[PDB]
Amino acid sequence: PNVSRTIARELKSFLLEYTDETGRSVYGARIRTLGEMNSESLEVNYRHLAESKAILALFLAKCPEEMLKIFDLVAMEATELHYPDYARIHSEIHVRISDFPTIYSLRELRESNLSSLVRVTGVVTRRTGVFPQLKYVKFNCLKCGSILGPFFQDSNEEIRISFCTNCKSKGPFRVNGEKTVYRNYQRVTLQEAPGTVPPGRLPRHREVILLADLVDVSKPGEEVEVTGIYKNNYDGNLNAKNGFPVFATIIEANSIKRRE
Amino acid sequence: LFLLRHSSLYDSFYYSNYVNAKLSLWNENGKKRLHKMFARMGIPLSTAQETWLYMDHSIKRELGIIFDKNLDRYGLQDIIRDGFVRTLGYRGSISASEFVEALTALLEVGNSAQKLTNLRKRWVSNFWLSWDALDDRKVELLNRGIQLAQDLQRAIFNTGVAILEKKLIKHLRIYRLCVLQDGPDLDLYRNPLTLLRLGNWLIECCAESEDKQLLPMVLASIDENTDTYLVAGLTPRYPRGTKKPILNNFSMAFQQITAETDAKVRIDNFESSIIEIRREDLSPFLEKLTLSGLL
Amino acid sequence: NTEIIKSFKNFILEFRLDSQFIYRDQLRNNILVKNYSLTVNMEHLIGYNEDIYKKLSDEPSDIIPLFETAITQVAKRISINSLPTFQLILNSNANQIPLRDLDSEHVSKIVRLSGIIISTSVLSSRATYLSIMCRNCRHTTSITINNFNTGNTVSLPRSCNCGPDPYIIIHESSKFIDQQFLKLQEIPELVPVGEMPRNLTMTCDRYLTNKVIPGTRVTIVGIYSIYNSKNSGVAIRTPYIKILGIQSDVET
Repeated sequence: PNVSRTIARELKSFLLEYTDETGRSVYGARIRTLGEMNSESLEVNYRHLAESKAILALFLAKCPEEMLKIFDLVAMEATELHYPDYARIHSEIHVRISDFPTIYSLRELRESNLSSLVRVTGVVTRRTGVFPQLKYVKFNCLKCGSILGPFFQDSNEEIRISFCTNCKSKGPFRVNGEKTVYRNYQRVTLQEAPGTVPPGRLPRHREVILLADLVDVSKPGEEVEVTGIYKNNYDGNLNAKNGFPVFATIIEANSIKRRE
Repeated sequence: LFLLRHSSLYDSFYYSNYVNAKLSLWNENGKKRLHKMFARMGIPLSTAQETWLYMDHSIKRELGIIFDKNLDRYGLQDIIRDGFVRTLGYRGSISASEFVEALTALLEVGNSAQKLTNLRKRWVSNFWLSWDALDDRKVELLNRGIQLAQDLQRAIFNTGVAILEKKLIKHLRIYRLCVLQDGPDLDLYRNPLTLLRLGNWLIECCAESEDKQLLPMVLASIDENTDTYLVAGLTPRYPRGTKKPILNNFSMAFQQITAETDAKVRIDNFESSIIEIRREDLSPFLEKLTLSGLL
Repeated sequence: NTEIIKSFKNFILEFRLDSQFIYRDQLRNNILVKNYSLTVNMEHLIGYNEDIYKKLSDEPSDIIPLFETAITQVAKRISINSLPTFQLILNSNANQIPLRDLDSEHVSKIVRLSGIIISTSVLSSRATYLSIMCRNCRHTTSITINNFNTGNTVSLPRSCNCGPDPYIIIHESSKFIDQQFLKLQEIPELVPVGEMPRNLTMTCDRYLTNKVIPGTRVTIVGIYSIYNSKNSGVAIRTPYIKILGIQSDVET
């Protein structure tokens, strides 16, 4: 919406003017721990935000796919008043929302938990290698120039952005290997913990995507606690099943905690 | 800084003196402040450990500019001086200070009583190894020197930390004392141009900008082979901000004691402020230093 | 593209240390033996000029095939018919990047590293200069490829209308080179306490084939590049190192 500019100025006071326990604002002493580890990750608790403003706590569970972009874009200009020469080191920060107790073990996932912040524990089974992703679709149009401006296909979607009327008509486009920003990628599946199984039933799998900071944080055999989101991945969802329009569901991860 | 042109940026900020004297890098509480500089300066921590040839064109262009906007807050403003640079064509630049380190480090490395003089012929024969390198024809002899210099001030910095955690300093009423008896690589410290390297790292460390006192140090290292105990008297300094020039007393007041008991001492140096002494003679000698104090 | 040849053509002719100058004596003694290469030490580039290495460090895939044609215009100032395109082999020593930390930032950048070679492959053929004729028009041409970015980056055109891709490769007038396809494993003294040792696959050009036996300790200077075959994900590429210059040790 266009109400976002009212949101940008009014959560910025909860990065600077939120203090607790006789001074030492915990998100003024947090950005100084960025830089000296140089790690583009702000830790943000959920209890430290929900007690102040109950409006934005609702707007995390409603639609965090458009909420976290604005919560990242102003997160740059919080550091910029501390480290003014930080445009050239990753130029980007994404955020690390803490505990929100929604789902108990694994199997409470209905329609009513779609596209919402879910927290879930489990056990890592197996994991693939580390690969690069595109993140910046840059065309190879023959009629226009081969720089053509930055366009975004950054999802599990693989957008069908056709090149029509580029310079004089629809120029045929491909992808090159030039000047785009790749990022990491690693799929790791996860199954149910053997301590909290109901009697008789087999454990269930689920696929989890990690992205761009949290690769090589797992090891097979760990009690991992994922706080991702929950979406509806297309691109080959039961290709031999068109009489049953049945969609594939992948958790995109937003944080990883170890056993506690 | 020490050896900018032939090492990285980050590896010069460790093994310095006027950065270590103002940020106290031997502990852990100061090493967090060092990365806190490179955040403000706009230098990543991958670039800042690449060697100084392979840094970008638009960073060595802007080193004279970033060193004056962000260097004020940590007190380091006595960093930029004026120095000399001798380029021999297509080879590359070597300053003046970065040449005298490669000659103080080519004078001890890189080569009973008759075990002593077999060492002194290893120093006299080492003297011609710098006499040739001073010229402009042999540069393959100089670049042996620089890579023999960084492994000198990496072995000093790992000893000078191990003193300032255990705190082996006696804080006596006249001077300060330290006696080193055990540790790694104690073979290096038989050369008088190696004790004065470490002792110069301790004087600018504790006798710092922070006023505690102003007292001389007395060092004493040790090896095996009849327990030589190379002691060396040092001097105090000011933190560069020059009225008292006398600044030494360890020639006179020391000389009276060696003609009092003459208990196994030899004065065998160009300088009168460094001797050897046997191991059984260390304890009754030091008590006499506190008596008849001339300072 | 333009005049960056002349900024490199003066580097081979005029670089000179104290008395005897190297790149006109390494280019002449590698023609009489019929060796057809050159070895550039990479510290001597940035001592002579910094603006050249600024271009080479940023975008290396488009400039090293411009230096390969800047050599073959100099070897015709010495020999005076068949002089092929020369090959550029370079070596340096800045700082080793360990094999475990190769992020997504080092795509198309000069990177050196180290390790142990597991296996090799059988040689192959890649085309450099081929001759095309159309089936209906019979209009001859000649495509000369010199850049190397493994599947397809330069292909046949679509018209000289005529049909979809009317072009035929003629096998009677061309030139070919070799490829080697190694594999490289990290050194086990950078121990993976809870991991297995990873590996990468390299390529080699015409004059680095059959140089190294499996089981050695090498240091490899190359371009960390990417290729997109399907030979398991969405928009996923795969990494590989295009070797230009293998500085092995003494083989022992």
